[PDB]
Parts: sequence; C-alpha cells; structure tokens
Amino acid sequence: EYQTFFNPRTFGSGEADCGLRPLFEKKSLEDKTERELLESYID
Amino acid sequence: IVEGSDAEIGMSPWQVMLFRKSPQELLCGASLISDRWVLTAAHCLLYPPWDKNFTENDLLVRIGKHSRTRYERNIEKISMLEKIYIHPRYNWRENLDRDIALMKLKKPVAFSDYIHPVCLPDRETAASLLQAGYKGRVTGWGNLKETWTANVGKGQPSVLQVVNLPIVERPVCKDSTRIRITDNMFCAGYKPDEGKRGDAAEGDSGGPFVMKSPFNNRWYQMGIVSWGEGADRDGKYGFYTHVFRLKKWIQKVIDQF
Ligand SMILES: *C[C@@](*)(O)[C@H](CCCNC(N)=[NH2+])NC(=O)[C@@H]1CCCN1C(=O)[C@H](N)Cc1ccccc1
Ligand SMILES: *[C@@H]1O[C@H](CO)[C@@H](O)[C@H](O)[C@H]1NC(C)=O
Ligand SMILES: [Zn+2]
Ligand SMILES: [Zn+2]
Ligand SMILES: [Zn+2]
Repeated sequence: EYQTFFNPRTFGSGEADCGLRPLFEKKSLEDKTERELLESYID
Repeated sequence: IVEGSDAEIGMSPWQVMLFRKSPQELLCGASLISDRWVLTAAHCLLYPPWDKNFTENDLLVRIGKHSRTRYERNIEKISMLEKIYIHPRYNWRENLDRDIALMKLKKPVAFSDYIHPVCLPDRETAASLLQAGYKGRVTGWGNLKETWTANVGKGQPSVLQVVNLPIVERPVCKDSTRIRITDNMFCAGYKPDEGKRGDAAEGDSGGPFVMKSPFNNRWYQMGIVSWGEGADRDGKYGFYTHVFRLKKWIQKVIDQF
C-alpha cells in the first residue's frame, strides 16, 4: 500500500499517486531493464 | 551518464531538467516529488568555488522533456521557480555533505503519461532497499565520457540516459577516496572485477537514484547524484545524497516553507 507522510496543504498534490508510471506500472508492463533491479534483490 | 542506454518514453516521468534562464543553458538534473516541489543537489545552485550562487529568478525547469533540442508542445512543460531552499548545513567547503536542495514551482505542473512524481522512502522501505549489492537506476542528460582534456567532446546525448548500478558497501566506498564520507551519502557502481561498467558524470548532478519497491511496485528516490572522481574509473564509485537520512529536513522545509 502507500501511506502519505506530507501535508497536501503545503506539499501540493500527488503523494498518494507517486512512483507509478502511467505507461508501465499502470498498464502492467515492465520497462526493458527493471528486471535487472528486481533480480539484484534476490541474487 | 557513462555507459548508459537511451530511456524509453515515459520511463522516468519524474525527470526534471534545470536550466539557466539567460542565456539558456542546461545545468543539472532534478526530480519531481509532487505537483509543486522539485528535489535537486545543492551544488547545482550554490557552489562558491565555481562562482555559482543562483537565485530563483536565474533559473527555470523543464519537465516531461524527451528530446534535448526538439520541443514537444503539449508534452513537455516549463515552470518558473517561486523559491529555492538549500540545506543550511550543506558543507560545500569540504565534502558536499548534505548536498540537497528543494525548489518550489511558481505554478503546479499537471500530471500526464509523461510527467509524474516519484516517491520518497519511508523508514521501512529504506531499511529494505538500501543494501550493498542491490541495484538502483540513475538517469541524466550529462556527459557521456570523462574528457582527458577540455577540448575533446564529452558527448551530449539527445535522449535521457539511464544506467543501473549496485549499491556498494560503506567500507569499500570509504577506502576508494580521500574525501571524507558521511552517513548522509552512499556510493554505487561496479567493482573492477564485476565485468560491467557505468556511472553518472558531470552534468548529472541533482538527478535521482531510484529503486523499485518489491512491496508495492512503486519507484522510490533513494539518492541524488552528488559527486565522484572523473567518471567510470576502475576502483572509483559515484556518491549520492542519502535522501531518507535527510527526510526530516525536507519535511521541515515543506510543512513550514
Ligand atoms: C554537480 C554534478 O553534476 C557532479 C556529479 C559528478 C558525479 N560523478 C561521478 N563519477 N558519479 N558533481 C560534482 O562535479 C561535484 C561538485 C563539486 C566538485 N564535485 C565532484 O564531484 C569533484 N570531482 C570531487 C569533490 C570536490 C569537493 C567536494 C566533494 C567532491
Ligand atoms: C549567495 O549570494 C548572496 C548575495 O546576493 C549572498 O546572500 C550569499 O552570501 C551568497 N552565498 C554564499 C557565497 O555562500
Ligand atoms: Zn497517476
Ligand atoms: Zn538470478
Ligand atoms: Zn516525447
């Protein structure tokens, strides 16, 4: 999940929406090299 | 970025370019953390040894900008800056300790398929992901190589460059340089024996070092490109501002202004 840390009055909008890219995560599609990153967590 | 590859469209929507207003000149990288706040490195704005001391009115940022020279109306956005905030304890005299700054946009930027904010880490995500050997991703419009002499072209890409690099153990970082490292920095890059290369370079400062959380599939900015010795030299590593370590300052500045 995602829990917000900042106050929107001063942070502005977008914190709950952060870090999800419309053309990748929101479409369940991986970019070409992100598996290298994920694999490093296990190897 | 040295030994990187071209970014795919929409792959780093939080990428921000920081430019001198007049004459137009690309200065550094930066990242979008909300619709009105941008994170960058303090030395991109203040570094007396290089006669650098910019004010809000000296700069502008471009967001959602895919080509270095081609204007894409309706895709890229330009924003002026309302205010700049540099860490009060940023140590420019010695080792760039707390090399961090926030910039408030004059008007909020609209989110799109090409412009989106990156997440800042909470304590548990930082504890999980900031481990030696885990890889992060660094992006930038900076030099493609180290020069040797100034008159040899250092390469300027036409598409944002991306490289994935492993976080390095703290004692290895410390031993790789004579500069005094602090807990407000971490280093990343391949070891001489790892058969892979890659690094940030001059012009990439302020750019984000991001990691994907395996817990909620979101990208988190764990570092800010800060400094290094040349670029992509064997046995040397790039240094990055530790964003989670400086999160209480970001909060104090924003929820206080
Ligand atoms: C402002 C940035 O663009 C740049 C990033 C360089 C990253 N390099 C590698 N290999 N990952 N930072 C710098 O150029 C900083 C600004 C001050 C000088 N500096 C250095 O990286 C120096 N070469 C070393 C240094 C000088 C003083 C304080 C700390 C580091
Ligand atoms: C930056 O410039 C302003 C002068 O307009 C001044 O307040 C400040 O001393 C400068 N910062 C330095 C050199 O630390
Ligand atoms: Zn969104
Ligand atoms: Zn594997
Ligand atoms: Zn485009």
